[PDB]
Amino acid sequence: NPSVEDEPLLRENPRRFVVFPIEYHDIWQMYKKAEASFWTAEEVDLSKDIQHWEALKPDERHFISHVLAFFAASDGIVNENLVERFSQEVQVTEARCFYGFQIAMENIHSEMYSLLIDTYIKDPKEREYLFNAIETMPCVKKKADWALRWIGDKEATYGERVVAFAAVEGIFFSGSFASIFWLKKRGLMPGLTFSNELISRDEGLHCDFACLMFKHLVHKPAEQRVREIITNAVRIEQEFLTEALPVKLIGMNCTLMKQYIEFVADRLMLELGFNKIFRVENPFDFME
Amino acid sequence: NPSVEDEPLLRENPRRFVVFPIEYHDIWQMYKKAEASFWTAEEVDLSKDIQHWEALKPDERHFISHVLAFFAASDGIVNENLVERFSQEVQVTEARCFYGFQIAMENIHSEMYSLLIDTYIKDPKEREYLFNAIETMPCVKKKADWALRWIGDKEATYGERVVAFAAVEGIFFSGSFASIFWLKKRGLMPGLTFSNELISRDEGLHCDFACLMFKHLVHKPAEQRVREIITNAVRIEQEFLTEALPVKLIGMNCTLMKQYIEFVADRLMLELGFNKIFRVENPFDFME
Ligand SMILES: [Fe+3]
Ligand SMILES: [Fe+3]
Repeated sequence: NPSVEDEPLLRENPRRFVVFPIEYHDIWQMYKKAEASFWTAEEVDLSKDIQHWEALKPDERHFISHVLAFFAASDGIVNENLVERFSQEVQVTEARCFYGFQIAMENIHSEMYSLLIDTYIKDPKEREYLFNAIETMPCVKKKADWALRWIGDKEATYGERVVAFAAVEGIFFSGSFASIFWLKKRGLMPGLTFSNELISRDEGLHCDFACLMFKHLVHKPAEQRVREIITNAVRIEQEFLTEALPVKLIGMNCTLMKQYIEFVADRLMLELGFNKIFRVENPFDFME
Repeated sequence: NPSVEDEPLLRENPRRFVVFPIEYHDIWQMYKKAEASFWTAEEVDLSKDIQHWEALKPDERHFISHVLAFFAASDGIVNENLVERFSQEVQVTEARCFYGFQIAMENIHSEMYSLLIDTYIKDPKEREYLFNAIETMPCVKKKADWALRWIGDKEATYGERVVAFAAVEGIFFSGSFASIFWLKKRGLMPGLTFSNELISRDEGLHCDFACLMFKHLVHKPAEQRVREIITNAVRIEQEFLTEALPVKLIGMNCTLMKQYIEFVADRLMLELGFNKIFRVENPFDFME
């Protein structure tokens, strides 16, 4: 261990776990905002959607199917990290609440996606292929592997891993969410899009929380280190969206995608308290 | 480590964390029942209650105040254990869902109680005394200490600790819940009782889940070991309810209390698959 004695969030010292003397109001209120957005997979009517899945072009189906599987697996990764690391490391109560609520929510997202997949792909053969994306889908490896390094990185700091998970939930998902909102614009798959609105909003909040934790950190990574972790993730997201699973497939412009990722990165950088990196405008009218 | 390779729930092997191929339907459905009972402290109108607190005899207030504080602290203990042990140890997904939902719920119970306390005890001086029951209230030490041993008991098995936590949530809370339902019968403190109905129902479910996990265990403690852990807890509960914080205080018969604890213990024993221990009838008409 380092200088954890110096970190308020980490100093192995609440000597607490009695919840009402509320010390951190900014953290609390985030939990409250979480708690208030609760929802269940059950609240999403997937009943029309099979028709739509039907009236879709193949390319549109390959795309979607792959994204669903990419999200299915990623949520899994997110949760594991929270479970075995974040929620263990952080000592401040308010933060424990938020992370415990986030885990419950990841599980619900995991279920929603599973349902989408099961509802669209009647062929259990496929089903499996997709459930096992980490071991099947190369298009999801890098990303999965990048994120997995951080869980196993036992030499690095919380400040570093917090930034990384914020890149995972906010950068690794950005393109995909955006692609889904694209479909909505085009009037397709209501169930897929309606859920997407819920999920994306949860993830946003999960990103804001991470930036807040970052703020409560004393010893954080140097601004160069942060740029590099962000940058690395941006690149990886761009590649997935234009090469591995090109947005062309649902009629999107790969170039504007690439630029939105960057816009997304710069917003995060600002939330973390740094200058922007790329200085690009948001290209999607609808993502505003 | 033992023979974890042999335990389905523990064998460090889901090689999973992809949630939809559902293996354990009994576990799943418990999670679903949990998920469906969600509620927030906010849903409880504590608005009339100050009057009641008023129209109460002192003895009734001492009692209640102490119980609230005892519950406030215990919930804290429950959660810590889940957080740092149960949810880490158990590998089966369905179980991870249930435990992650349980933690979110403990946190909400922790908040409800805090609120009760804050709503009844205007004197922040007191407030504190109660928030710090573990270090102040001797009437809550033994119990707290008994439960804490299990979190730190690093030589004992999951089978043993699961039984113990089931004794904590089901035995250590039984009397108290019962005392609160007694007040309801007598028409007093609606807010305290209404919440109590919610909480008690959650705890019940948390007990049933533990019995289910016990069932999925291969290598469990010998029936004598289980009797002894249960027995130990029964005794301790009886003592708290008749000596430390006597139910006389709210006009209850200490003798019938003692017998209900035992009735409560035997029900748990049966749920765990063993014979009853005490063979007493349930003495409370209203707890039926
Ligand atoms: Fe998430
Ligand atoms: Fe509980």
